[PDB]
Amino acid sequence: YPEDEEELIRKAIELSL
Amino acid sequence: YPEDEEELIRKAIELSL
Amino acid sequence: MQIFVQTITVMRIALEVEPSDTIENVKAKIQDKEGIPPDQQRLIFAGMQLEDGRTLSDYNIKRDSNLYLVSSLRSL
Amino acid sequence: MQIFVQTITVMRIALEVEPSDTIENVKAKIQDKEGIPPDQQRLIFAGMQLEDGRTLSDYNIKRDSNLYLVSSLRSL
Repeated sequence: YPEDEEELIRKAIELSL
Repeated sequence: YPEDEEELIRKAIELSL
Repeated sequence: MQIFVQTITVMRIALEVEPSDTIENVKAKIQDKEGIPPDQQRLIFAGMQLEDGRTLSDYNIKRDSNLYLVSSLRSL
Repeated sequence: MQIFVQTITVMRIALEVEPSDTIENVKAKIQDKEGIPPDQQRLIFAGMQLEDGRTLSDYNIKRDSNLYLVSSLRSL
């Protein structure tokens, strides 16, 4: 599910800071 | 996992628009 | 050394519904199919969290509508 | 009437590691414990996606470090 995955990755990158 | 859940909800609300 | 991994998992399901189904009903179908307890389920559509006692028609959820669901599990 | 639900599921795991473990290694431990294929795994820490051939020490991942993981599954 590529477009949701990229969004969630971008969100998880944010959460990791 | 309340703080991650609220973030993901907020992200899923965004994705739903 | 113990580390912790916050796993976020994405899976898309399809559901066979009537416009007259309540949100509560839908969460029960998702439990029946996927094992997610309905009280750990937060169903989302068109920018809102959906309330259990409303129907899919209440939210103009039409066929091939795309909802989101955010849940917490202890184990998969 | 068929609707689609994009389910996002959150579960926190703990992992027993050495600083010398590679990222690839960690993804294998997560597969062994949770059944997520490692090629569907995107491990995230301190604002980066982590590369398979690096070690946890390469990223200063210390004990009680909190990583994220984003995966896609077909079924739970």
